[PDB]
Amino acid sequence: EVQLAESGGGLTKPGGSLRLSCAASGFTFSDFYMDWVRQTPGKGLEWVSRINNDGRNKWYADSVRGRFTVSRENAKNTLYLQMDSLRAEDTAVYYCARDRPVYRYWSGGYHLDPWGQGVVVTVSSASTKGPSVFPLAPSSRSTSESTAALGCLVKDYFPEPVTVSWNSGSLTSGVHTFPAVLQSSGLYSLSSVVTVPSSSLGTQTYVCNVNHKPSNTKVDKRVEI
Amino acid sequence: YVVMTQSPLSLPITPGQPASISCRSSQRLLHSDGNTYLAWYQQRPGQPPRRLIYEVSKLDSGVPDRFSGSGAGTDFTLKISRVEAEDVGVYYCGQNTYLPYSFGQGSKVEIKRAVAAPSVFIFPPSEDQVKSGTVSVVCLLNNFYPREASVKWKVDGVLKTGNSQESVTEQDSKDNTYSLSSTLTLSNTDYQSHNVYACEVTHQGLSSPVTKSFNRG
Amino acid sequence: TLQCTNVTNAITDDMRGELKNCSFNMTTELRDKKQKVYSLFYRLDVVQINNKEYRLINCNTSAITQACPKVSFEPIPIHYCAPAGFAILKCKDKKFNGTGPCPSVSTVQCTHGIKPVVSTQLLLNGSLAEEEVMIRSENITNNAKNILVQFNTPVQINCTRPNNNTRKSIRIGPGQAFYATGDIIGDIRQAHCNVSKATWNETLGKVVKQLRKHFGNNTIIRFANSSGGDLEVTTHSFNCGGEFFYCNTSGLFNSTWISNGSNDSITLPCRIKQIINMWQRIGQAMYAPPIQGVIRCVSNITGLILTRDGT
Amino acid sequence: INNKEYRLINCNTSAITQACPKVSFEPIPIHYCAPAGF
Ligand SMILES: *[C@@H]1O[C@H](CO)[C@@H](O[C@@H]2O[C@H](CO)[C@@H](O[C@@H]3O[C@H](CO[C@H]4O[C@H](CO[C@H]5O[C@H](CO)[C@@H](O)[C@H](O)[C@@H]5O[C@H]5O[C@H](CO)[C@@H](O)[C@H](O)[C@@H]5O)[C@@H](O)[C@H](O[C@H]5O[C@H](CO)[C@@H](O)[C@H](O)[C@@H]5O)[C@@H]4O)[C@@H](O)[C@H](O[C@H]4O[C@H](CO)[C@@H](O)[C@H](O)[C@@H]4O[C@H]4O[C@H](CO)[C@@H](O)[C@H](O)[C@@H]4O[C@H]4O[C@H](CO)[C@@H](O)[C@H](O)[C@@H]4O)[C@@H]3O)[C@H](O)[C@H]2NC(C)=O)[C@H](O)[C@H]1NC(C)=O
Ligand SMILES: *[C@@H]1O[C@H](CO)[C@@H](O[C@@H]2O[C@H](CO)[C@@H](O[C@@H]3O[C@H](CO)[C@@H](O)[C@H](O)[C@@H]3O)[C@H](O)[C@H]2NC(C)=O)[C@H](O)[C@H]1NC(C)=O
Ligand SMILES: *[C@@H]1O[C@H](CO)[C@@H](O[C@@H]2O[C@H](CO)[C@@H](O[C@@H]3O[C@H](CO)[C@@H](O)[C@H](O)[C@@H]3O)[C@H](O)[C@H]2NC(C)=O)[C@H](O)[C@H]1NC(C)=O
Ligand SMILES: *[C@@H]1O[C@H](CO)[C@@H](O[C@@H]2O[C@H](CO)[C@@H](O)[C@H](O)[C@H]2NC(C)=O)[C@H](O)[C@H]1NC(C)=O
Ligand SMILES: *[C@@H]1O[C@H](CO)[C@@H](O[C@@H]2O[C@H](CO)[C@@H](O)[C@H](O)[C@H]2NC(C)=O)[C@H](O)[C@H]1NC(C)=O
Ligand SMILES: *[C@@H]1O[C@H](CO)[C@@H](O)[C@H](O)[C@H]1NC(C)=O
Ligand SMILES: *[C@@H]1O[C@H](CO)[C@@H](O)[C@H](O)[C@H]1NC(C)=O
Ligand SMILES: *[C@@H]1O[C@H](CO)[C@@H](O)[C@H](O)[C@H]1NC(C)=O
Ligand SMILES: *[C@@H]1O[C@H](CO)[C@@H](O)[C@H](O)[C@H]1NC(C)=O
Ligand SMILES: *[C@@H]1O[C@H](CO)[C@@H](O)[C@H](O)[C@H]1NC(C)=O
Ligand SMILES: *[C@@H]1O[C@H](CO)[C@@H](O)[C@H](O)[C@H]1NC(C)=O
Ligand SMILES: *[C@@H]1O[C@H](CO)[C@@H](O)[C@H](O)[C@H]1NC(C)=O
Ligand SMILES: *[C@@H]1O[C@H](CO)[C@@H](O)[C@H](O)[C@H]1NC(C)=O
Ligand SMILES: *[C@@H]1O[C@H](CO)[C@@H](O)[C@H](O)[C@H]1NC(C)=O
Repeated sequence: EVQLAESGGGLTKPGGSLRLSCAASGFTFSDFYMDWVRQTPGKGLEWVSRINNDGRNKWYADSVRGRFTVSRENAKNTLYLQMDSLRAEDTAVYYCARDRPVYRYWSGGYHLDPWGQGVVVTVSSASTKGPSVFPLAPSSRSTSESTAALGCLVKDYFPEPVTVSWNSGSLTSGVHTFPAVLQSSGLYSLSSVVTVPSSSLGTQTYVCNVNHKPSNTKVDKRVEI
Repeated sequence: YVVMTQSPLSLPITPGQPASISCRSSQRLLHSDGNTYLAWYQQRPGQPPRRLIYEVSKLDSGVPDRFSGSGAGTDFTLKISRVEAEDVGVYYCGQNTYLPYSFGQGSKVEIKRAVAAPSVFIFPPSEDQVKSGTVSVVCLLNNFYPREASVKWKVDGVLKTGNSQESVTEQDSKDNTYSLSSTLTLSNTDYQSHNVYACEVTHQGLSSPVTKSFNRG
Repeated sequence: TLQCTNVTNAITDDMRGELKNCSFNMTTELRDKKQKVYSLFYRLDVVQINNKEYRLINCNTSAITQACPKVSFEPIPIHYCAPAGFAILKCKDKKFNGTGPCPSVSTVQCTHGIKPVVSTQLLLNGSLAEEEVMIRSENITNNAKNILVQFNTPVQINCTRPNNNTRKSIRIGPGQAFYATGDIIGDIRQAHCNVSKATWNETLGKVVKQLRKHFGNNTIIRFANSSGGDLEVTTHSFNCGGEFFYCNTSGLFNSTWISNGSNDSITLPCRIKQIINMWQRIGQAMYAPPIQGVIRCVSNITGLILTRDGT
Repeated sequence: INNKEYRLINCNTSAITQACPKVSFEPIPIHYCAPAGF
């Protein structure tokens, strides 16, 4: 069955360049047009570029024209996007997708199907930086409730992700971990939180266990009055 | 450029019920070969966009027959005759007739469930927050419905709004509630100025906004 | 001397090379000045020197003339007429077989409108038989003779060149222009002809049931493709839209007939040429100028030029 | 051409023939005549 897969996404500073690859499987790749399409968490889906089957013809969105070039190697069943002059706006997931068939006597309609697994691309000048780990200790009020809550504001790390868990990683009951806030410093932060019957506090030690895998900085910080 | 837009932005739907999504373009999508290259995609949480419908009405391979699609000129509809749990996600119409290809802003599907109040909590800042150049005072809304909520901020009776960042779960996969946090990040001196913080929750299902507190010490 | 790359096509081998992008130096309006120029050329217009160096097919045999762009090749009907004191006699016998006494006759000034359509293997747009698929030869019992068959009803062939070529003009001398192919818009796809399989299968059935008169009922009879020779004769070579096509007919003539859906039309791939000779000649070649846009033409096949081996 | 460089007027439109020096352009009287029976 037909499949596409992508590689080469990651972090860069602005003004630099990145090259993405998409590799094709389960079809004669030189019978098809191909497309790059990106998703931004804000604006949603945005078209980026298209290439025909022999590679003679190429098209671009205004936001990327001349900054990016699309290219293909039919002998390798493979497609590349060479991005240059990157900006913070180019931060997205990039997906490749398959378009118009050109069978030996006949050309089909336009399509985007199927789509790849996608590659993350991030454009910022910030340092690879480990998290601050701030307890959001249970209030005196929280501690008087039948069920208390408490949390942990993992803060000022870059890039994403931080992976977070409670009480030596053993606790998942009543746990939420919020999607990260991108702060106006260009650094991320998030809160983990846990809700518990208030007798449980100190009867078990409340700890946010944290790792920032881009640096493998990890912290196991207690969260009590 | 050709603009695309979908009329319902979010649809709380009960499992088993029909749902429908209008889509409209700035210009006619019928192409010079006589086809109309509109299509519909869905995106479940944490997954790439999956095409469902193309050339206005044809189905993609292995698409469940409860999906259907129709329209003409500029005006088009998806319809699902009954929603399943695997229909929870975001739906986009898009067009391939004119370059650049373009997509609607998309519509959310969520499991309609009983309106429920947030259990409200608040957290005294840590010994390192207390000396950090800004102090994120934090409030939590736990397992409520619908999604619509935000937190007012107070300390020593003083209304302290204008400094607050917020972040939210998607719909819970097991009980179908939401959780939300609010994060009043003051400068150190402007935090240090005041003593008894109170976070004052506004939510669509609360009978009055609910205020929870802590005392510095 | 031409320097030629392939056009950027990356398909099956040798088919990548079916058209070439050749560049060369050429004279200008001024005697003392050359220009560097390029054109697309089909593989059959050129030959390699020995490396990426090529020359036109004709330079070691013939001078060459560009066919003027304004004069049409369309086969306009001609009537042939006799001078005063002479007469044309027309045979009226519907089952006349090309020789001997025609028992029914009329006289006219001129023939009906005859189209000078030129085509090998198959006869296009020409007159149908009066009734039955009539067969004619001067001696059927000799295998060396061609055998014309003439259908009582047409079978329809649709031919196309789906590449959208551009015309380009180069001045080569003071007041003289050469028309090159500039480039191609959009997708490359093969030039081809289609004929409906049910009607061709049925019509080939009718030709067998008439050969069964001259060869008897016991014989299973067979069709085969042409065995070899020049491209002009091994293919259904013909003109459409003012392009010259050379379709591989092996999809038509490939069946064996007993003594006793369907909408899937068969399709014949065709090669194309620009440098050509009138088939009864050598020593003077012609260059057919390139045609803008997509080509289509629709035509009736109405007869065949068969041959026999010796079931 | 563009400088002190020139070409003939015709080289971008037409070929050119020398009129032979012997053949006269002089207009000589022609009488037009009708065939017999006209
Ligand atoms: C002279 O004669 C020539 C023929 O001799 C003639 O050339 C032919 O022209 C016709 C048009 O008239 C061309 O028809 C196209 O055929 C495509 C596939 O063709 C290749 O593969 C098939 C395999 O069998 C399938 O296809 C036939 C149709 O041919 C169907 O009836 C079958 O049910 C079967 O379907 C499966 O495959 C499809 C994908 O290919 C799937 O979409 C479908 O769901 C099934 O899985 C071969 O039969 C073909 O051979 C032919 O050529 C020989 C040559 O001798 C003929 O004898 C013979 O009769 C055959 O014609 C060939 O090898 C079709 O895909 C294509 O339809 C697509 O385009 C339209 C317009 O956009 C869409 O409406 C339609 O839905 C299809 O789009 C889908 O498919 C594309 C890829 O093709 C996808 O990218 C796209 O996303 C879309 O969705 C599909 O994929 C999704 C997954 O990604 C999935 O979710 C969707 O649900 C869907 O599956 C169209 O019918 C024919 O190919 C030409 N042949 C050649 C070789 O060129 C010529 O025109 C004549 N010229 C003149 C002058 O007369
Ligand atoms: C057949 O070969 C010719 C020559 O390679 C191709 O045409 C184009 O020729 C020009 C110079 O005569 C090349 O230069 C230019 O490139 C820049 C790129 O930024 C462009 O902006 C200029 O306008 C100019 O065209 C050009 O690179 C070359 N094109 C290619 C694709 O190589 C001709 O296209 C070839 N034919 C086919 C159908 O491939
Ligand atoms: C057999 O007879 C048919 C019918 O006359 C021929 O088809 C016609 O061929 C011409 C080629 O000159 C086709 O091309 C051009 O079409 C445009 C209009 O689209 C017209 O302005 C041009 O004058 C020219 O006719 C024409 O489309 C085509 N079809 C019809 C119905 O006329 C056919 O070419 C003949 N077969 C052979 C082998 O000559
Ligand atoms: C050859 O082309 C002709 C049309 O040029 C096809 O005949 C019909 O054409 C009319 C008018 O466009 C259409 O309404 C019909 O649908 C066509 N017939 C079919 C079967 O679709 C003819 O079919 C073609 N024949 C081949 C062998 O390709
Ligand atoms: C074949 O290629 C030519 C290239 O000249 C295309 O010509 C177009 O003609 C229209 C006339 O309205 C112009 O507006 C366009 O600018 C031309 N160029 C393009 C790229 O379209 C012609 O459309 C092509 N035809 C087919 C059937 O492919
Ligand atoms: C050109 O085509 C021929 C035949 O397929 C092949 O041998 C040769 O390597 C090709 N060269 C290029 C530049 O594509
Ligand atoms: C054109 O002429 C120059 C010399 O003036 C020569 O170097 C070049 O190789 C020639 N090019 C071709 C394509 O023949
Ligand atoms: C012309 O060149 C071709 C190259 O293939 C060769 O076959 C042919 O015999 C040559 N003819 C003459 C008259 O030299
Ligand atoms: C045509 O019929 C005449 C009748 O005498 C016969 O001599 C001749 O051989 C026949 N030719 C063919 C091709 O049938
Ligand atoms: C055909 O030619 C052969 C000699 O090749 C001869 O024997 C035979 O009689 C001829 N048949 C007819 C019908 O003329
Ligand atoms: C062949 O069959 C037809 C009937 O289909 C018959 O009229 C004819 O006389 C037969 N000829 C021979 C030699 O059997
Ligand atoms: C005739 O058809 C056979 C099919 O196997 C093929 O091998 C042969 O090359 C063909 N000949 C011509 C002249 O097309
Ligand atoms: C003609 O087509 C047949 C298949 O139909 C192929 O085997 C043969 O090689 C082709 N002939 C030529 C001259 O390419
Ligand atoms: C020939 O050259 C003259 C130079 O002024 C120019 O005006 C004229 O348009 C040209 N004519 C052609 C047909 O190129």
